[PDB]
Amino acid sequence: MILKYPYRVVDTHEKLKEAVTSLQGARSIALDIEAFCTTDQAKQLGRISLVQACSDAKPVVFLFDVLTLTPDVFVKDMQSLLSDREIRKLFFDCRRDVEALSCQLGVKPEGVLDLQVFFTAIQWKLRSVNRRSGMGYVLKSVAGLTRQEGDSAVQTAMTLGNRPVWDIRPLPDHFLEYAAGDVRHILLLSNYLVGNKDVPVDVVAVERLTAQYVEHYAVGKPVITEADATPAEVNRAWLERYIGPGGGCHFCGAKGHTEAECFKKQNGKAKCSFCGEVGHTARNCFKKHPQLL
Ligand SMILES: [Zn+2]
Ligand SMILES: [Zn+2]
Repeated sequence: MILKYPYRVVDTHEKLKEAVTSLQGARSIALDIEAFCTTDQAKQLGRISLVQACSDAKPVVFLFDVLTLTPDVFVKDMQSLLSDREIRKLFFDCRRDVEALSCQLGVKPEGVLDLQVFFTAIQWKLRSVNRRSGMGYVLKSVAGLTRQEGDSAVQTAMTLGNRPVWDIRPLPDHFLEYAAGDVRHILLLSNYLVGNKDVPVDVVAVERLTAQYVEHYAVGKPVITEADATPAEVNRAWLERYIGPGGGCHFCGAKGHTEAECFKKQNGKAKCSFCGEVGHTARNCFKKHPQLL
């Protein structure tokens, strides 16, 4: 259902006020950004072009045209809901987005939850894995969904990065569709990760871990020293402090997998040489030895 939310372009002051009114009623708001491609293709996001929002208060994806509205008009109406710690702001890897909000818009969001960090926290608690996984892998592992990929032309342009890409006005439909996709996926993901008994990590602990990332990356200037040893992982000391010791396989003792994934466990089960069933040996097989039925 969330996957079918339509988008609405917010590029006037009137539309901005209506969107803010909707978002103020939410408990959670999924957030994302489209920025100008940079010729350097540097860590810091380029000029903010869109901010995207999808909340649990209304079936819609808001595409805020910051370029058109201007950051000053956008921030003035969005600042308080972004600073409102009672409204959860959901991100999938918030690091560069937070830095762009701080540097370009002058705002530090409060009440952030990073769902990519959430998935890694689970991988840490269960397997001592601190790797960050991409959106497609997380959607499949958590929700079972195969992510529809963005328009390949939009993706090619961004990978080339020899032009801004997102400066074009009006935006073509497949650019707007591309821009709306991830915040749908983020709100959908929060349904599986937040308020779920079967998730082996407290949401509050991932809120505290995420807050370390917001504090590190919202400092009003470009971040030089990264929080993580490589871009594709989560600081191990932060995981130990907020999530706890890393886990491992209860069956063989190794880190990196769980007992449900353990090859030694499955391969070590008795397998009947006579009928092939797992769980009993041929000596105990009723089919081979009817004198046992
Ligand atoms: Zn094992
Ligand atoms: Zn048998």
